[PDB]
Amino acid sequence: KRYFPENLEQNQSAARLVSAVKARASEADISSIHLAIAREVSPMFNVHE
Amino acid sequence: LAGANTIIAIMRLFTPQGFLRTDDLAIAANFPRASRNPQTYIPYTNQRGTVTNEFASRFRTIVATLANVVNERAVQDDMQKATRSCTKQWLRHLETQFD
Amino acid sequence: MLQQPTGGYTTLEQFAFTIRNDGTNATPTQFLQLLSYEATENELVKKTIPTPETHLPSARNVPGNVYIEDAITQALFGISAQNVNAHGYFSRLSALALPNTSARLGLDGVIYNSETINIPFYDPAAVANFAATYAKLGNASTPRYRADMIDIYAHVGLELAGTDAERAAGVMPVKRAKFDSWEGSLISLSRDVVNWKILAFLIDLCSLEGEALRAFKTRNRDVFRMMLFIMSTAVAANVVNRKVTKRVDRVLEYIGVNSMRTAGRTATITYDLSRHEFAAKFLQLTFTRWNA
Amino acid sequence: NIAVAHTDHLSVVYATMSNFMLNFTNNFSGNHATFKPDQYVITSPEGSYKPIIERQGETVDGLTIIDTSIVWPILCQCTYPLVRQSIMEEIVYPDPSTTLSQSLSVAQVLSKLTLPDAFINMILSGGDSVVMRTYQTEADDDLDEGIRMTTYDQYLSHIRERLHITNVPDPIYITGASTPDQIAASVQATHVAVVLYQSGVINGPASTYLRENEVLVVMPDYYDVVSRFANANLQMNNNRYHESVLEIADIFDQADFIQTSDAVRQLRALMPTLSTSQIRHAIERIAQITDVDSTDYGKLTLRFLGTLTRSLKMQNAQIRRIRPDGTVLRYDDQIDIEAFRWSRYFLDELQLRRLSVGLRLITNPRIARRFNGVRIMYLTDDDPDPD
Amino acid sequence: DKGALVEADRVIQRLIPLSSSTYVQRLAAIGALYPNEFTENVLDLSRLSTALLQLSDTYYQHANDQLRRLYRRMYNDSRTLYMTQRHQELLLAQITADPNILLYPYTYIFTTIPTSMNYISNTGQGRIKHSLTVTGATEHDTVADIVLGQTGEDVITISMVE
Repeated sequence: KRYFPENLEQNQSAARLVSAVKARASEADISSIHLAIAREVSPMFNVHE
Repeated sequence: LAGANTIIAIMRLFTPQGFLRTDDLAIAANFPRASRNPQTYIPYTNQRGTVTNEFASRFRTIVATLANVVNERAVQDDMQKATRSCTKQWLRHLETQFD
Repeated sequence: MLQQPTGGYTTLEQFAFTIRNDGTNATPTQFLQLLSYEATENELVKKTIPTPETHLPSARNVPGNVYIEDAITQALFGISAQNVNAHGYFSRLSALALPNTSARLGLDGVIYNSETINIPFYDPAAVANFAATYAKLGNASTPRYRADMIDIYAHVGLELAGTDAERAAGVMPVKRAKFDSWEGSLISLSRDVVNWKILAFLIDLCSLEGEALRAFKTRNRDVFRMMLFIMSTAVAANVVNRKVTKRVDRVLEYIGVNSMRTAGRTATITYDLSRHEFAAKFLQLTFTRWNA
Repeated sequence: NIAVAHTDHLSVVYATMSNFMLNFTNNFSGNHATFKPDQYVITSPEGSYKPIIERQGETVDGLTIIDTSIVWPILCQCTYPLVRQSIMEEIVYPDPSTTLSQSLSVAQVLSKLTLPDAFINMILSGGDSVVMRTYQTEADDDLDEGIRMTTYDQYLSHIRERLHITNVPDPIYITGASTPDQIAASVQATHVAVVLYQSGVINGPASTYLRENEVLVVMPDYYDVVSRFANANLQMNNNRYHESVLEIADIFDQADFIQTSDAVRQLRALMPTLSTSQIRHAIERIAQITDVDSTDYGKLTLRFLGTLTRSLKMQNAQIRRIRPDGTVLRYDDQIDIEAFRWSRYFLDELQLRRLSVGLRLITNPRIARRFNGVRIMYLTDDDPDPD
Repeated sequence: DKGALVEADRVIQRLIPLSSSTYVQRLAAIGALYPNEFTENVLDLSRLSTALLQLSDTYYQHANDQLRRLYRRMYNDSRTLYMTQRHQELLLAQITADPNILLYPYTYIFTTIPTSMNYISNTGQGRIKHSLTVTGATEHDTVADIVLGQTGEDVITISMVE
């Protein structure tokens, strides 16, 4: 993962921001990504939420 | 809008950066297509420049706006002041990663 | 000894001053023809130049044959001269200043301590006339004798950019110079000028009198202006290029203004503060001789 | 007791240490009420700026954490040479050469450190570019001829920061009341053929000027472009244009800022399309080539400096003060030092002077020995000649 | 200008900004133009800088284009000491008297004292009570409506009867 600049992850005053980015940074999964890209073109029948 | 300009200007950060391709190959194949003028919005064009890449540059202006906005964010807590600073660094970092 | 003609030494084809340009050895006047100007709101009023100090610096006891022409030319237009006041060898000119001195000034621009075989030299009376003033380049460093390095540049601009009307008036808008330009035009110009035998032009400036001198000032005004141009690029606050329909116009801004800049740039030769003092002194002496 | 050893003996050490080569920044004016350190950044037009000074959380092996308790041992359990009670220990005056030699070692290691990246960035400095429609305004216009123009967003994204660096007044807006002379004035004032459209419609002579001088108009949008002009020819049309790339080198030509020698130009023409990762790989390769072992203290400073990640985007990078408010200021004679006015691509003056002659080598015809294109033809080889 | 004898130490009491920020250059430029009318009213000396900066902000805001360009020249050559011809005449007098005297060299004499109205300046307390005249030099062919922003009662009250 390359979410943070070097040192900023281990910086003590950054911990709120780092906790936040960790709260949003889902682990990469080929199925989820391939789907995320593929779905951009695929027809949608049930409205997405 | 007359007085929501920071809001509108941030909303422009959402404007899509690609183009509306016509589905010429599929119209040629007589593939099924419910629209009478088939089209799909491709997310981004390829880099016609030799070095500059329009997409990374747009994200540069986006992170520029967002860092200016994080910086213009007043807070009470000391820790909120701290993260207000650290987020600007993280923004700048995402900018390079996106490039 | 080379005799001095009824004109100056400059009348000899051996001493002709030319800058390379568009594949040929162009005369300075036909470079200055390329020059065009942009007036700005700022104005330049020339004040009277203070008279040069009476006092001639002593030459020290120097055994060698000091290379005074290379020293002066590199001090003014040199691409990488520095600390020009440190060695203090310009004072050596004073050795020439005396009546019946045993020293001679070579056409090479070397000051020999005695006459030597197979080395041609300027007529000693004329050289005494030249040394009698220009040895004062020797005191460019010494605090009691320093030239102004701001106001004098007004005169530079006036003698460069100035129209005959602006010149008679003694005031001109602070003009911004420009010319159609080849790559590195200013450096190559500065190096064409560094090879100039300026001692010839100065000797004729200091020794010629009356009608011959006035004819000299008219004949050599463009050469003078060329040196002034190189110096003005040395002091110019900035030197940009401008794209213009498959052409590039070099632009220096501004003429007549000394920015006193010391940090170097690739565009032009740069003056260490010592070079600023030296150039100011040189301009004082030279403009003083040029207006009489 | 210790007051003498401070006022009379530490004060000198603070003064000589004040003079050392590496203590380059000012530290404190001594007035707590209004002190603020000057804050330079390495700004880039093509990236976010890097402050020299920030709370980066690199504590430097714990150095940046301050134990005030150090006053207790200092006052109350440490002897000083100046306070004997009286042995009269002789004072030590350290050899300058040690601290001098480590200072110098750090310096040379630093220049040689920057060098490979700084070279490539100079080669590609003209390579940043803006997309540009060229609408044609004549019956027989070539695809290049016409009225050059670019979207305002491209202009902010590239041209503007470079104007701020070149320190020229911002280009005029053109309200359609504009004379060609006003435009000529702005162009010669900002040394760049760029003007910002504000309100229509631009008149005939102004159009002939923008076309003939190839001045680049900057539109807010392309929403109805021809309505923004006044074509007496009725030649101009919203569908009639040619989009194309405009290298920054084809706009700017400031000497130490944007390398633009025709040599470097054609050398770029030889290059493949590049990513920032490609450029980074090139820089790493030149680094891999030119690596040379340093003096041992220089190897120590290199090891202590940490991994050379170099996340910084250095395309046309400068050194500018930022306001505490965070805006990056234009260079100011009267405040900023002359050395910061141009990076000079971060090279030594001699590397520039040599670079010149090298550009002269590269474009020598005798070297140009990569040949382009072949003719297949069925012929006898009677009396062969390469030519 | 009133011709009275002056025992002051120097003819030009204004500072020359040898090196300064923008605000100083503009303060000096507007300062050398002598816009202010003579005023015996006590000033609030404390707010002075702000006042003068506002004056630059007004002088540049409403001067004819040549005056405007003159202030811009002044703002660019800040190291110059601009001065009226009479001032320089006084300097030539004191140099003629005491040749050894040093004087700041980089001056620009005014061949013309600029033609502009003097600005009123009373920074002391007291509301003005203008006695407006029905007609004047200006001809307003068509003026935009002026909307007076509403007043607090803290700044002014309006009782039913005096």
